[PDB]
Amino acid sequence: TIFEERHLKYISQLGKGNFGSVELCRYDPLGDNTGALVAVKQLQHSGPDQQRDFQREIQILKALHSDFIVKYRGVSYGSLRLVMEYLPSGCLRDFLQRHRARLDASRLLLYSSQICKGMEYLGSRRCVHRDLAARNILVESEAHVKIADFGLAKLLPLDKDYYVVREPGQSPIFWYAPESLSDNIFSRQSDVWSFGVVLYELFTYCDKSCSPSAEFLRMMGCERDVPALCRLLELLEEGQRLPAPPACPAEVHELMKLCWAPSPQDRPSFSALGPQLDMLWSGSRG
Ligand SMILES: O=C1CCN(c2ncc(C(F)(F)F)c(C3=C(c4c[nH]c5ccccc45)C(=O)NC3=O)n2)CC1
Repeated sequence: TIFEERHLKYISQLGKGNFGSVELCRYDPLGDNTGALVAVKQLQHSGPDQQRDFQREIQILKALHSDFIVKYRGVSYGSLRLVMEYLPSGCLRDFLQRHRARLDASRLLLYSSQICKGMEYLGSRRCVHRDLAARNILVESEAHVKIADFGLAKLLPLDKDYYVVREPGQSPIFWYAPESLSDNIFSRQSDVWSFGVVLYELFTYCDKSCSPSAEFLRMMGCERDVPALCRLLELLEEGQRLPAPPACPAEVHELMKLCWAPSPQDRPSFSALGPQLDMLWSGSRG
């Protein structure tokens, strides 16, 4: 499923960040502005090692088939461009901030359940996302979200249930499991930890003032003579966690705290979380 680079007409820039250079394009082979809109990712000034990692990302997405994972469309020029379905409602983070006044707990629990199903499917494929965050969730419609941004995703080794990542660059440390922060260990259970942070983001409607980073930076205290990563590990080791968001049901906060168990094996699986989020979405008494 090769897309000709001359048929991809540039419309606008969706964004530029760690997730690459993403452009909204029209795939117009007839050349009449009739074609479908697509999201096109490229790595700008990308060396042969970065391009090899990109080819790997493309192959993960190509083999993924879920209604709760953004749909792979194709590749362009084998420099290399990844072609994805375009979701015009944007990221979940911005949608929650904008429609907060009319999104209730049941609607937040519906998104949580969909993310959890997508993550259960990802785990059955032995793939670790490594960057679950509201920013990396796309809105398909009012009642449908999809997991996006597979730039950090890894396929687990055939004989191991964890992946050790030795790569340069900055990490979103305030979304990361303690074993990821301390020893660069990633797994389906470190994805469960980040899912607990996604739950916290949903129930704060992604309010920037009480974001995971703003909360943890406040918890550290007034003293800043210790590097943040060392202070964050100390906080987590002594049992400090993000607080219960205002108006967050007590049972949703109980699921967050379980996702944030210090031991990866003590964290619930996406399989076990899903039916519990569905039950909470129903509004039924437990
Ligand atoms: O803010 C973010 C940044 C992380 N994120 C994301 N990262 C990468 C892609 C890519 F594969 F297209 F490159 C897409 C993606 C869009 C995007 C839709 N809106 C944006 C805005 C910015 C960047 C990418 C997209 C899409 O429609 N289909 C996709 O796969 N999304 C969710 C939005």
